[PDB]
Amino acid sequence: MTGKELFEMWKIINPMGLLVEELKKRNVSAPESRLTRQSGGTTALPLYFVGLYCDKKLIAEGPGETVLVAEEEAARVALRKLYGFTENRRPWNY
Amino acid sequence: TYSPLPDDYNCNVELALTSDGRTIVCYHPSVDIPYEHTKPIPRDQVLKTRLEEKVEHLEEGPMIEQLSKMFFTTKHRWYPHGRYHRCRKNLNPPKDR
Amino acid sequence: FREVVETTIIEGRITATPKESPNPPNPSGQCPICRWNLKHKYNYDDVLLLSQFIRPHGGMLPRKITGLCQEEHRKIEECVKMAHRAGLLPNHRPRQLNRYLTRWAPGSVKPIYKKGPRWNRVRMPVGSPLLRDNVCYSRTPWKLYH
Amino acid sequence: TVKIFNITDNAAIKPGTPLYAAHFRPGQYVDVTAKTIGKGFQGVMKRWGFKGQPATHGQTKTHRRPGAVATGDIGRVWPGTKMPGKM
Amino acid sequence: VKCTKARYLKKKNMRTLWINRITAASQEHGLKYPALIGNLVKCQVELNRKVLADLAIYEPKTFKSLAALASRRRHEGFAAALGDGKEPEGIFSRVVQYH
Amino acid sequence: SSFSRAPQQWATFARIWYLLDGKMQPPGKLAAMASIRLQGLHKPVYHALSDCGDHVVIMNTRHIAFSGNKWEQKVYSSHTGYPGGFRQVTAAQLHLRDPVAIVKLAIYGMLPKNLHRRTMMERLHLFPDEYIPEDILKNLVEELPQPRKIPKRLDEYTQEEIDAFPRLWTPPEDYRL
Amino acid sequence: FKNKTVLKKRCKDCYLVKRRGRWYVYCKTHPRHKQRQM
Amino acid sequence: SYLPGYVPKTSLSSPPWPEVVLPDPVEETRHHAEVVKKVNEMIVTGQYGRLFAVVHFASRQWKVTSEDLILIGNELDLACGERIRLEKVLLVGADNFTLLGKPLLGKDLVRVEATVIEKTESWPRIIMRFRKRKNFKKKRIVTTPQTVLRINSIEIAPCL
Amino acid sequence: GGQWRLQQGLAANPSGYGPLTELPDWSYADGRPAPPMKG
Ligand SMILES: [Mg+2]
Ligand SMILES: [Mg+2]
Ligand SMILES: [Mg+2]
Ligand SMILES: [Mg+2]
Ligand SMILES: [Zn+2]
Ligand SMILES: [Zn+2]
Repeated sequence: MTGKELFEMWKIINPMGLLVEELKKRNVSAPESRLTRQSGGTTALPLYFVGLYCDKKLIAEGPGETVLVAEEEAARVALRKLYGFTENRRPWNY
Repeated sequence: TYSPLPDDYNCNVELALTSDGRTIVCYHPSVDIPYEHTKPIPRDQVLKTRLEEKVEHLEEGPMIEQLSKMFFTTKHRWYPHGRYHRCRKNLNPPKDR
Repeated sequence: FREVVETTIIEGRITATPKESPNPPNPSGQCPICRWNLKHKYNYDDVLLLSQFIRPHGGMLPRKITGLCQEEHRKIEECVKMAHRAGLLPNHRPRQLNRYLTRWAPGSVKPIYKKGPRWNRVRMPVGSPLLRDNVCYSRTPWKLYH
Repeated sequence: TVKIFNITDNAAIKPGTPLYAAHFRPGQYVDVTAKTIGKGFQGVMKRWGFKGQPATHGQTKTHRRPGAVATGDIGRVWPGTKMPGKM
Repeated sequence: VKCTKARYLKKKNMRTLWINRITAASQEHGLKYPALIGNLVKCQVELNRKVLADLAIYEPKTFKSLAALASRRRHEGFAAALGDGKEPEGIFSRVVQYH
Repeated sequence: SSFSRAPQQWATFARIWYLLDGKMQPPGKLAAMASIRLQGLHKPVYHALSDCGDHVVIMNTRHIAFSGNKWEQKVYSSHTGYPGGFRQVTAAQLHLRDPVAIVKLAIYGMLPKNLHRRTMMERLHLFPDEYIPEDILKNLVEELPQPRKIPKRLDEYTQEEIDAFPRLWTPPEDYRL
Repeated sequence: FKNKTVLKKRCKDCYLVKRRGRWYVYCKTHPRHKQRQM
Repeated sequence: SYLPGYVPKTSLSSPPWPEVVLPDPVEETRHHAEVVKKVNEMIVTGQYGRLFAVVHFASRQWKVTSEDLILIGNELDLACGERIRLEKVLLVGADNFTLLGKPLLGKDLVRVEATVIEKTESWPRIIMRFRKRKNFKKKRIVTTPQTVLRINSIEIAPCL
Repeated sequence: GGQWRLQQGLAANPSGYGPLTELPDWSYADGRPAPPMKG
């Protein structure tokens, strides 16, 4: 299990749906996607950082080549932070 | 009222020195992008909406100049390579993390 | 000051003047620059001081009237020429390429067709050896020749 | 053949229109452009009007040839050299 | 022969790459490379250029903290040189002595 | 950051469209900072085989400034290789012919002399005036600060600093001037 | 004009003027005294 | 009334760099105590994860983390699978805080734990010398011994 | 910073007679000191 990512081991389909279900069941307002950062946009290699906000407070941010895939990656980052599988989490104790 | 660096792009950095003076303690919580600093997200009557599948075949010159204009490169990247280089290329490269 | 008017009747009249600013920080100086502690602390940008020392049509004023010492007067005249060529004095005109630090008159200088070898290169002059002795505020001195 | 003529905006004519010989008038001056008579591959003598070499007086197989094409110090031939080709 | 001489050139080129990346990060924080290196060795952190470039790439906050420490040491040095007397030496200009 | 591998790699190695202004700036300083940005030497992830260049959009290149007499001193030399192709034009003549040629040549000089220089010059974008095409304008990020300071000619000093500057000499009352 | 490296006034009416980056001796009454620094 | 030493505001009467005032020492030492106590209580509660360290070992500086691998270019007189403590810790850090040694951190403050997991040799390296027209040609093959260490754990203790 | 190190008395190379170069690299995890290094 050591070197792998959460959605590399457990495949999901709709991270946005899972995220809104989790926020609803822990009594958090529905997230809003906003364009935090953007480079290119008209070219063939764009860069989008989409941030997911809740009550005007940032909960996640994600990069992508398109807006939709950036929003999906931000949803996955939100799921990671909410579930405790973040990259900088405490390593396993052996 | 003094900061060694501006405190609005990466982290709010505070330097400190322990009482013995033997080690330096840094505190740097990340800065978050403000909501107000963000930007809102961007947004046949009688026949089918027939799928518009045209693929015009450009000859090599026009195709390469179109690709060069698209990706901001030269033509030499798009011109092909010989069998010697094609078979010298490693098709099972090593992969770390 | 003093002005002449022409109407034939011509007349010289006296107008108001500005006097010395009240308390110079160095009253023992002999030139105004020395009195105001500006000896190596001005450039061609300082059009306040330069316009204080020029005529209304862009010419310079004499050393005796200005009270300037000879070295300061020559530095003032070179700074005024460079500021005039850079276009920093749009109201002190007589009677498109952007420049600054122009030492020679632009209409008097021949192109460097044959640059030398790198031991005898024909360099291109920037600024002024009169202003060479300015305060540096850097660890590399002024490069007078490019 | 189609040809492109540079005109000002006040001389625009509707496409599909006929043009005739009386478009010009006598006592005028015109410029006439055409592809010249092609002579195929020709030597220096017909192509550039070189003088060539004498016929008799000992000459070996040189009568219509270019002589020196450059100097020895130049290790090459200059671009734009007059040499045989299509005329 | 090229393999051996290239061992030498590889060490040199890798140090040049580290210096380039440290200079890039320092300019990204408004600092210059000589100021960063001299101030870190004045602050007695003996991180070499390899781990400095590694921190520049992968730990931007730790590198920002190091750049802030170096800039603060620069301002202490300028203040001491300007004062020229016997003022307090500064918080981070103190030297831990060993015996 | 907890990104996935492909979005993380894309975010690290993506390109940025920097903006830069002419308007009485020296083309050599413009060219130095443009050359750094075109090579990608401003990135800590830089490597010469990583193709980490960024786009640089320089405008107002018609209003550059030469220090000194470089407009008449500096000569650009080229040779159409036919015997007699040696042409030498001053910087003034080259600027009057092509408003972007001087900045283009300075950046082309400061870029490294290898096969990547032409790709970097394709990522370079130069415009002589304030007009930029709309797609490039929607691409732009980070107008970079100008290297010079625009030394602020006499008539736009406001009255506050004009009379804050003290008067250095008293003139005689009978001088004509 | 005569090209000279050292310029010498030969009249009381000669005058040294620096024009187009070079020194010149101009004489109105004796035009043979025109000298051009080189 | 102008001070004896006043300069009028010209382009270079004053330094180009902005004036920087440094905070007073007493308030700064109180601020240092507050920041150090804050980082210490973060260490006590455990508001951190995935520490990294810069460790001096075998004349090199390694930026290691937990569950890591490093390759030492000499033998380490240790049996395989042997747990040792790396001690010369130049840096330890987490998200939101780092600790800096001058130049080495305290052994009470930070521990690095490593495990000898492999003792091997390198691939053969060629040393060839050639000087031309002098019949000068020499070949040698070397195999440097190596030791693969797995960095297990990086632990910090509240001691600031 | 060799001149600064000489002014402070801490050699010029940081790899000379300092604690950083003269302290042991490692020790056993149970606390036993390592055998002394060859250098
Ligand atoms: Mg004949
Ligand atoms: Mg025969
Ligand atoms: Mg015959
Ligand atoms: Mg070296
Ligand atoms: Zn004086
Ligand atoms: Zn005469």
